Amino acid sequence: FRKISRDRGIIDKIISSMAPSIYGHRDIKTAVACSLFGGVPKNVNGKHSIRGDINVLLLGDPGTAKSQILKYVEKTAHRAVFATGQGASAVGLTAS
Amino acid sequence: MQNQQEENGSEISIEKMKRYITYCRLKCAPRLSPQAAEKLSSNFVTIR
Ligand SMILES: Nc1ncnc2c1ncn2[C@@H]1O[C@H](COP(=O)(O)OP(=O)(O)OP(O)(O)=S)[C@@H](O)[C@H]1O
Ligand SMILES: [Mg+2]
Repeated sequence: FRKISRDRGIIDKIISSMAPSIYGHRDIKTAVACSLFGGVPKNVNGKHSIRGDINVLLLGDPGTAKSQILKYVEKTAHRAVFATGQGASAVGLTAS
Repeated sequence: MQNQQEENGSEISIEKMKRYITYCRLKCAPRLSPQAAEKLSSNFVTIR
C-alpha cells in the first residue's frame, strides 16, 4: 500500500480502477471514488458536529449505466447496503 | 479557542448549561414589577 501510494499518479489510477465494465463516465468514477474513500467526520468541542462523508447523486437518462456502477460499489465497499424505492425484494429504508 | 474561552470563563460547557437551565427552570419564576407594566403597555399600544 505504501509503495503504491507514493506514486504521483496514484489517484488517476484509482479513477481508472473504478468500474472497469463502465466506459467514459470519468466524473462519475471520480465521485464514486470520493464517496468510497470519504472525508473525516468531526465534532468540535462536542457542541458542533460536521458530517464527513460524501453523498453523491447520479442523475441520468436511461441507459447510462448508473445501476451497474451501483453494483460495482456494492462489490467494492466494505459495508454496502442496496435499497430501491420502486422495488419490493430489498431491505427497506424505514426502521420498523 | 473555545477551550480557551471556557477556561477563561467567557463560555461555559454544554453540560454546565444543561444543569444551569434545569436549575433555573426548577427554582426561579419572576414577576413583572408594577413600574415595568406601564412601559410594556405603552410600547404594545404604539405598535398597534
Ligand atoms: N458507458 C457504458 N459502458 C458500459 N456499458 C454501458 C454504458 N452505458 C450503458 N451501458 C450498458 O447499458 C445497459 C444499461 O443498464 P442499466 O445500468 O440498468 O441502465 P440504467 O443506467 O440503470 O438506466 P435505467 O435502468 O433505464 S433508469 C447495461 O447493459 C450497461 O452495461
Ligand atoms: Mg437502473
